[PDB]
Amino acid sequence: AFTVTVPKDLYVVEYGSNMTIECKFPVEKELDLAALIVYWEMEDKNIIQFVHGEEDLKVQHSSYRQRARLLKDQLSLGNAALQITDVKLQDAGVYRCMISYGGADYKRITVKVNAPYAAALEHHHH
Repeated sequence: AFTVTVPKDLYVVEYGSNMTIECKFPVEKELDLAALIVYWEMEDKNIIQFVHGEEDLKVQHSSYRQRARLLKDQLSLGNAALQITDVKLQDAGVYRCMISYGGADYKRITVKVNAPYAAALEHHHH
């Protein structure tokens, strides 16, 4: 059966840094992009929906606009690599990578974001 795996489940990053998080999936021979969906989400926010070789932006959460990307060159290696730049505290939480490719599976990744008080206040909402 088709299984997605996460070699590294937990990421600890500093506020304002960039991070790349990864889920791995089986590629038998050559990757067929027509048969692949990669859907990243975190805590009920859509990050990436990548369908038939194209990122669909229609329901991407506005917090990731021009800040999250799928690293497409990694896909042929069976690597779904999500890069998020300028990490904020709202980027801390549980990510899910939902991958469809002759099968479907997901895994959870936990991200922790360290920040000093002044930075935590920057996007502290009421």
